[PDB]
Amino acid sequence: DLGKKLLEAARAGQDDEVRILMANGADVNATDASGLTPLHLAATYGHLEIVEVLLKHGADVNAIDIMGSTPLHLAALIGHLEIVEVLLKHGADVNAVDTWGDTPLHLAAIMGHLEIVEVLLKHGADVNAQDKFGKTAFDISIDNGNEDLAEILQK
Amino acid sequence: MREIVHIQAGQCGNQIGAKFWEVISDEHGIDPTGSYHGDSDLQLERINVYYNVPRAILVDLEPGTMDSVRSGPFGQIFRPDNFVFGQSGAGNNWAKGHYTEGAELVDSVLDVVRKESESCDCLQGFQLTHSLGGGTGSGMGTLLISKIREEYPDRIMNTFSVVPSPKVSDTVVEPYNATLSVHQLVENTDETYCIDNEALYDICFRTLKLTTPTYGDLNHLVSATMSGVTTCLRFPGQLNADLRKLAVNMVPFPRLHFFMPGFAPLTSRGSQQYRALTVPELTQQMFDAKNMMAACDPRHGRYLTVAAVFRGRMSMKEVDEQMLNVQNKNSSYFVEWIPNNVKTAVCDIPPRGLKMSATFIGNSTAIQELFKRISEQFTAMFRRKAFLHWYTGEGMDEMEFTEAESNMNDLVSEYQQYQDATAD
Amino acid sequence: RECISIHVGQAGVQIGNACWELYCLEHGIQPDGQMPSDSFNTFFSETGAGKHVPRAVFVDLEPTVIDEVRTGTYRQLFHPEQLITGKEDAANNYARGHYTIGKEIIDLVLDRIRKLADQCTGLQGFSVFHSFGGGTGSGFTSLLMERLSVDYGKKSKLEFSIYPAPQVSTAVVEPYNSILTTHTTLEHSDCAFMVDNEAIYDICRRNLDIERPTYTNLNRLIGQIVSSITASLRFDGALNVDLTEFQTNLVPYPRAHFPLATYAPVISAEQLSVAEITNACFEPANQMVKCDPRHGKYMACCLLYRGDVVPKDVNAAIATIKTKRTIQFVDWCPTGFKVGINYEPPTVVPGGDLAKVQRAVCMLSNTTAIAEAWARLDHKFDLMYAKRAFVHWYVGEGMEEGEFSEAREDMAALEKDYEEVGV
Ligand SMILES: Nc1nc2c(ncn2[C@@H]2O[C@H](COP(=O)(O)OP(=O)(O)OP(=O)(O)O)[C@@H](O)[C@H]2O)c(=O)[nH]1
Ligand SMILES: Nc1nc2c(ncn2[C@@H]2O[C@H](COP(=O)(O)OP(=O)(O)O)[C@@H](O)[C@H]2O)c(=O)[nH]1
Ligand SMILES: [Mg+2]
Ligand SMILES: [Mg+2]
Repeated sequence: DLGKKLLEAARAGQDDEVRILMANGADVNATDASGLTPLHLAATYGHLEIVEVLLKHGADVNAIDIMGSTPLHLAALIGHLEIVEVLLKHGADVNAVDTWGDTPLHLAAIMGHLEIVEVLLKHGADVNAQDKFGKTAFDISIDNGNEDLAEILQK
Repeated sequence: MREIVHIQAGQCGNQIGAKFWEVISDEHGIDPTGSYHGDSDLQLERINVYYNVPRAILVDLEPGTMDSVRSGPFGQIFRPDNFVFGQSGAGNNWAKGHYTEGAELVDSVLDVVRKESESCDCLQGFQLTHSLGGGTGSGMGTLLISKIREEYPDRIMNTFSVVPSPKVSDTVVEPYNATLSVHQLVENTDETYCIDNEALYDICFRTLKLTTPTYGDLNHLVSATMSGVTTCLRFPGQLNADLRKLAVNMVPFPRLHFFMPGFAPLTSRGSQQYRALTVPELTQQMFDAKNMMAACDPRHGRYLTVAAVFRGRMSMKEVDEQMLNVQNKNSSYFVEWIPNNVKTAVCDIPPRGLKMSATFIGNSTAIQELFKRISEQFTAMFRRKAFLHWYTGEGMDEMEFTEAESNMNDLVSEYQQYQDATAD
Repeated sequence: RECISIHVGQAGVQIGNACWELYCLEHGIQPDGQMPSDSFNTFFSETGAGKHVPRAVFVDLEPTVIDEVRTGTYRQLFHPEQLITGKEDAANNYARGHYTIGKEIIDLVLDRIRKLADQCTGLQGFSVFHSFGGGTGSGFTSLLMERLSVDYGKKSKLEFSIYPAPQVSTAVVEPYNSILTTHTTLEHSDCAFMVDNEAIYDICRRNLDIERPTYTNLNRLIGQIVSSITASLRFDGALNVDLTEFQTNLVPYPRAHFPLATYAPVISAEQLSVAEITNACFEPANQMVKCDPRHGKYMACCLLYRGDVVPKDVNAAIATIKTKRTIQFVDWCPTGFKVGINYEPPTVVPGGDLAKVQRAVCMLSNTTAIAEAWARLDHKFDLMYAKRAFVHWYVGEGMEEGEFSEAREDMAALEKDYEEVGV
């Protein structure tokens, strides 16, 4: 399966061998087992050139997986500021929700990616968005002792 | 699936048997010395089926038959070892052929059968010619069949059995012998061509206008039918190629494997056929009950399966049209619950004498008429218990007759059941 | 890269000859194996002496057909260990092909496949050629497919089945054999292209202008359409470049994996436009399986053009048919027509009744109307099994009678599976 080799590459980060596999017509939106496209995997492990290659060949920027995770979720979780702005520029879902009720703003706030938090907010993030337990991004800064984040959330 | 071993047993067995070898030796271009003087490759393409010299074994308790064969035209070609003959005759006693005298010799026969099969690349099966009203052809033949069936159970058993009729011999024990023999064939053979002397006489008498038919006259009709039905086996061809494939497409129920053969056109002994028939004419010799080698009316029953063999140069397009025609224009006579049950095949080499010919092998439920005749004659004889001391003296039990009587009647009922069956 | 072809029964073997004859002309390979001239080595291997050998196995339970291969025009092309023959055939009996006779040679056959797979580095899967009504074609194939799903389970397997037709039918029991193999080979096949011998007969009588076609006539026509499907694998095209892509594009349901193939143009040897040939792909007369797609819903649709084709002409002909005909799709489909092109011209055989055409197209479409073909087999099957006709032959060769019913239920369930998708 050529859609499975393109996931192997986009994950481990062999920039050159993506172009090889894609020139062989590999499925840009090929799902693995839990529904993760190559754009998901590259946006998780920080391979910026592989993200922009897949997006311009037609990668579902707002593709979800078995747990409702968009690539912007995973980029905002791990903290890849370079990739976050690339996805948003390609029409990413700034207020996407996943199976646990989190938005990308929730994940960037939990992991302390203050520089990414400000990017999401300026792209119209839902500051008052709630999760399953009922907590906003502002509640996380209150609960987690981060006053640098509380100030960045009320800006 | 290549070689076929042939056997002939009893007087009739060796008569129509030798006649068969005369016919197909010519058709394949073999002389009585055993040398090829033909002029075509389609002839030696599948000569390995019946020849090596014929792969033929000659059997009879009557030792005289030995010379009646060797003093015949192609009598020189048969292997001397393959002659296996007894001292005395059976004298129309099925028990003598099946239990006493025929049993003592049957071992010697199996020894030669083994020898011929031993040197076969890939055996297909066996082929027996014999009469059913006799003592040797019926009693020892059916005993030979069972003895081979158990020594060669992975092979086909194909018999050319001729039915007795009062019109050819006034011996009244023939209903006994034939009934006992039918009780064997329904259990022991994969396919059996039913040659009815009743029908051979009625054809030589009424259609060929011969006031007194001889054996030779009836034997001419037989040998010509045999080469016709064995045309597929002896020449290259797609359909019904080997013995097993034939039986697979002809016999839907194991006990109902008694074919009603018939072929066209009906010629006399060495007469001249002025105008070669047309394809629609040949085709209209199927339902024509005056062409059936068994004395049965296809109109009175239904066809389960049909195999047609057209020999000669003719239009494959026209044959297909005429066969597809005659099927649906008589759609009530072919069973509906077996789709595409009629199968046609063509062979470019015609039979010698005729420009075109057509043989019509059919599993018709009308064949129950034939078994009715034998059973009524058997029962009339058996209810008065005539000539039973012959058979019982040779070790047979009176019960056997009742079982064969009942077993043949069950065979008749089965044919009647599928005749009245419906697809709905 | 590589792909192994297997040919079972006279149908498989004799269609194989027609295809490898046509493959060697398309690749300029000589009958002796040489080449005065990669993408094509998906199908062929190479000797140290510059000789190109097919990656193929031929199987028949009886010599005659394969004997003509090793004494024919292409006797030097195959290694003698690739051509395998038994002695006793299956006699139009699935049981003998599968149980009695097939078990005597299955191990030798699987062993000779390993020798070709050991020569290969990144083996893709298997192409399988066989009849339906044949005893060998039905029984032995279904057995071999079971064992290949073990010894090579993690790879693809594609079928090329010969759907039976009374006009060339050799057996009464061909409905039985078809149902029986389709039951046991359903789980083990990823995709399967049916070929109705009636359509190939109809086509040869109308467009090739032949009164009574022979097997060579039908096989040559078949080999052309098979070549059109495998062209993407042999020349490195854009569409369907490997065996997985066939399932991706054409199979949105593991069970319903039976595409309808339509091929145009079929020109007698005694030029058309891109638009004209694409309209003929939606004409039932040029289908390989006799049915009416207008009575069914499309699950997918690919177009494989080859020859003098301008990519813009294709898009016009697509828009024409997408606007001027009403091709109904299912709602859960991309409903967009996939396309691929290979600029090499369709090769014909020197002497063939088929003429060299400038361009050609082969439309592969998984329509639900192909269920009509299954309905015709099931009906014939039902009539004979209602009286248990011919069943004793099968039961007497190692087969349980229940297997008949278990197969029929799997065919009835498949007819419901086609219905529910198209409503
Ligand atoms: N299109 C096409 N069909 C064929 C060809 N050969 C046989 N068939 C069809 O296949 C069906 C079964 O015949 P075979 O394939 O020869 O049977 P087999 O596979 O050799 O099996 P056995 O002979 O019983 O051992 C028949 O209905 C034929 O119409 C062929 O060369 N081309
Ligand atoms: N068609 C035909 N039937 C025969 C011939 N000879 C005998 N019969 C029939 O066979 C029966 C007699 O059996 P027969 O073969 O002579 O006895 P056997 O020598 O013990 O086998 C009678 O019904 C005869 O009509 C023959 O040459 N041709
Ligand atoms: Mg005698
Ligand atoms: Mg065969």
